[PDB]
Amino acid sequence: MVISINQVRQLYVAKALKANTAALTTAGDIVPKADTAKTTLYFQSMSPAGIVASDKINLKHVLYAKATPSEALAHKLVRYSVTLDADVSATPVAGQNYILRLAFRQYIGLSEEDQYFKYGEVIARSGMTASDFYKKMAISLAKNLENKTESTPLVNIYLISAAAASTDVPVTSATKESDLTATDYNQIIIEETEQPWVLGMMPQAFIPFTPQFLTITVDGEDRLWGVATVVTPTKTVPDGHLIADLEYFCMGARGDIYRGMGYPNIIKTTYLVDPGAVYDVLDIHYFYTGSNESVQKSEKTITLVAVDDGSHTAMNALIGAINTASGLTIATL
Amino acid sequence: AGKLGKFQMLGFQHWAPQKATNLMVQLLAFYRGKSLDTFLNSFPTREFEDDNEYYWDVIGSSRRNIPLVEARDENGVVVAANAANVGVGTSPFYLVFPEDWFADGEVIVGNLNQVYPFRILGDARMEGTNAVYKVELMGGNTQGVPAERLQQGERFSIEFAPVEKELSRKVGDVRFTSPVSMRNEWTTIRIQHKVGNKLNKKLAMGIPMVRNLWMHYVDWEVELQFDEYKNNAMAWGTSNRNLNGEYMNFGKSGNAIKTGAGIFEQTEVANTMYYNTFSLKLLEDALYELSASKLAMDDRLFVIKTGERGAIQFHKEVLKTVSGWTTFVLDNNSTRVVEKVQSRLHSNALSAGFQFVEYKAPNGVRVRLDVDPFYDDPVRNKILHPMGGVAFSYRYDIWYIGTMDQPNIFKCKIKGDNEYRGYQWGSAVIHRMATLGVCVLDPTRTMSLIPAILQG
Amino acid sequence: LMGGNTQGVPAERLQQGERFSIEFAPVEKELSRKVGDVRFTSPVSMRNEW
Amino acid sequence: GIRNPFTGQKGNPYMSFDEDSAVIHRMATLGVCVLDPTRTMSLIPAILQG
Amino acid sequence: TTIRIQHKVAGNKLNKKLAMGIPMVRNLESGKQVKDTANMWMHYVDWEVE
Amino acid sequence: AMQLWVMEYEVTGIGKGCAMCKAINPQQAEMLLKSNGIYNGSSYLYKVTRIEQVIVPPCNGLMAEQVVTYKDV
Amino acid sequence: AVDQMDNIDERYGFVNQ
Amino acid sequence: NQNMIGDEITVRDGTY
Ligand SMILES: [Mg+2]
Ligand SMILES: [Mg+2]
Repeated sequence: MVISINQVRQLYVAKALKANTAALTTAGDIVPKADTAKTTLYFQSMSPAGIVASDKINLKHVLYAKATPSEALAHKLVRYSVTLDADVSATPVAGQNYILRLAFRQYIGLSEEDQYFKYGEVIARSGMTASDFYKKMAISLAKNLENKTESTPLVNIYLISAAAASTDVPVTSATKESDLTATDYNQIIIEETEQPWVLGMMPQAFIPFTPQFLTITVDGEDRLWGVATVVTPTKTVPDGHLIADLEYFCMGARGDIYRGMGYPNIIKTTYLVDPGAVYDVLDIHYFYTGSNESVQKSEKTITLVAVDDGSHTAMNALIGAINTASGLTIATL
Repeated sequence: AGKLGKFQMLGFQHWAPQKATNLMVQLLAFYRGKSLDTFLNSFPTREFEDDNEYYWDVIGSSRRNIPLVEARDENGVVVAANAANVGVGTSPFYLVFPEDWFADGEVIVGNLNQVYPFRILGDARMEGTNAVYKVELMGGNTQGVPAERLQQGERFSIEFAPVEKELSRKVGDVRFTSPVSMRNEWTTIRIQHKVGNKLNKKLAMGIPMVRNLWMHYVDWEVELQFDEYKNNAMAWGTSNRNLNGEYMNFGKSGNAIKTGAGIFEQTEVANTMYYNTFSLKLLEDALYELSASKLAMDDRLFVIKTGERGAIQFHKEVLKTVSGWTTFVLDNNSTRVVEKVQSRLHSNALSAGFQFVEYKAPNGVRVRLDVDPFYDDPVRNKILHPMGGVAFSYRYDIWYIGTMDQPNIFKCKIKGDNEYRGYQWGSAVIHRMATLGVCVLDPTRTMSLIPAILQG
Repeated sequence: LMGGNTQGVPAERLQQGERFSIEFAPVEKELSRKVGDVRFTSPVSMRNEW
Repeated sequence: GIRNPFTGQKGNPYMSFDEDSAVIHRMATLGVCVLDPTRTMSLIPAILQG
Repeated sequence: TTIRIQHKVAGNKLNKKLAMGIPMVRNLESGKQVKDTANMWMHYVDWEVE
Repeated sequence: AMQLWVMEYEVTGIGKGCAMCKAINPQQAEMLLKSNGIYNGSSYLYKVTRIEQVIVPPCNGLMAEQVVTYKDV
Repeated sequence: AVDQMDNIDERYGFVNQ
Repeated sequence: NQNMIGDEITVRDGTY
């Protein structure tokens, strides 16, 4: 995952916070060092091959410093609630074919011009109610979408029982309608899924979607049979696949830019981000100006990531160690 | 709508005068086995150096618009769906994007293009991987942008970067992209037979139902039924790998059985639909949305390959569609469903019959139809359809969507001779081995309409 | 089960009367051993007289 | 078995086993002779222990 | 004195080309690893059996 | 492979039917209909209503008869 | 010899003797 | 019984 830079950006994983240079013993330790005059801030840390210090931040030449929680960096998956249009008919009219076109927009390619469509179809019956429609619609959608031998999963299908109204009933291709026994179904939730991820090589990306409806002949009138509204999101993609890509890039500004290229003839870098753990990010953005005529700024930033467990314990202690050393006023998340 | 039994196939273990004819008789009350050869030879071949896995280049597209994460007002509080208008009186506000894609002093537009243009007032302040811009409106927009037009998932494109004519400073930037790549594998097939020209223990007899109810060439059966092992591996094969790269099945030697996907699994990863009733309403909508987004108007010819009973089902669905075209009166003068044939029995003697083989949809989408005979295989296809056939003839397959400047589907091969043969005299076992592979470069250029009774 | 199947075959798909058909016989790339077999067929006769 | 990597031979009329392999066996019978060992003197360090 | 040697390869190594990420070496009789340029694996097996 | 069984059934929603099998017991004659019949992919639709063995010595007799009428549809 | 409707011939596999 | 002749040395590892 290549990112943009204002100028060079360095990341330091804060796996443990110490109070001296001498206490740095394990890979992932950190200590914010400063003066007693508070004119220079740097971060001594323990690399996987020894102690390494960061750049020296002039505390007069800081632009901003802000700390971002984990839930700010968690992607909310988009949900769409597919119902029958009550103006058209609240019950399925008999003998009509109910086809639904899910329009994917950023399928495999990177643009909106690379598009993809998955269909679901139900021909309504004489005694088919609304819940028996949503049952057969979601069985037909999951049969087309969530086959096992697809290339990537696209969306998740969930019925909702009107008695429950807050618990998602998962519908897959292996699901039969013998398993779906509830008689009060009021919507079909279609919700996007998390794509695969390889660190550095495949970034975190999502394929957005919209459900679209073909018209039915209701009373001699070609009316589109349903409406699709976007309900509030109830799931989040965690921060871990985003920070490990943020470390894989920012370990070439310190380390090797040739990552893997002539394969046995490489330096291999040890990365201290566990991709299955959430992190909080602190961005100290600062600059350098020269003596007399070298007044152009070299605006750069030093990133710090700390793993946090619910309440942000390790980041608020990191900020509290920076604020007493630097004299800064970084706000605590 | 019902069958009657005309034959029964029994094994031999469940059991000279003059000859009228010397050569044997194949009755029409017997199914006969179908080659997958004409289907497989309909595809080209491409030879490789070795059995190593191979890769190639996949080149994509460039024009992105960026979804919104959230919007904030000037004090940092986020914008909600039920909130008031944001940016009333060109007061600034914040616009959080998951990437840094726009530059300083650029006009960006949301979902409603050019009604609310947003001018970026400075560089992106980082928040993790997010990028927060301070923006304001750029159209004389006094009343602000509504809170519905500032929610998550709203796409944002770039427009330009306008400056002042006097004493301006630098704005804008340029953007770069990269391609991807994909892989494919091989698979290995082996046969044996313990044998000379005479049969062995796997024998089966065919008894017909009529009213009052040689020597085997073993070198022609080990070549035909191993050519069919390679035909079934090519077209009807399945992969056994994890997403960890691990193969799941191990052979007799403890080494993993490496298998690669076939024709019908690789082309069933995109554009595949499972229907419970066939319609032109589903077919012309599936083929138009793919052609509206991928194909020019002249390049929209769709040759449906299907079975023989798929041709009579497509005929009756166009005929039902034509019978609802009550605007136009169809006559025998143009269509000639009743023509004049020459007969001894009458001076004016008629004939009757027709079949719809083509359907032409609006905006240039033309749907043709031809029949492959291998869909009607009684051996492989065993679930039956209530209208006659074996329910796989009702499968429609659009191969060759568009023109590619190269083949999309081909048969992989190793240069030289990758087929092996061996005789193990004790016991006299004939051993054959062959490695093969099939590659589908772009599976999105292949659409399948399978009946949903063949699924799950 | 062979096709990457990690959830199993349903119990409905393993009942009496379901027909089964030979596809092919796969082996390793390394140290392979013999698999598969060959099937034959036999003719019956019809009769007439004078 | 079915092919010989050593001699580059694909296809076998007379098979050894059914496995996909080739095993090379090499063998030699050899000796040396010293006719008069009193025509030869040795002087060995005793930490080699004879 | 009668001696014997043995080496076994799979049948997959009949024409196996070596994509040399590092160079493939031969062990000499002298003891030196010499760099070699032949890309077939059985050229190096037949060197070490002899 | 012992006896003959003539079945009257009813495909649910589609119509009525007639069939004949050869089986040892009527539990297998329903097995040979649901698995080898025309509704092979939707074999839950078969509702067998009557099975009776084909015994000979009448030598001339109806075994099954089932009309789909205009008011059943 | 495969028929035009892809059907294989079973009489090629025999030897008359 | 792939006996290397010499005088008489008999090899025994399978059929060759
Ligand atoms: Mg496809
Ligand atoms: Mg001596």
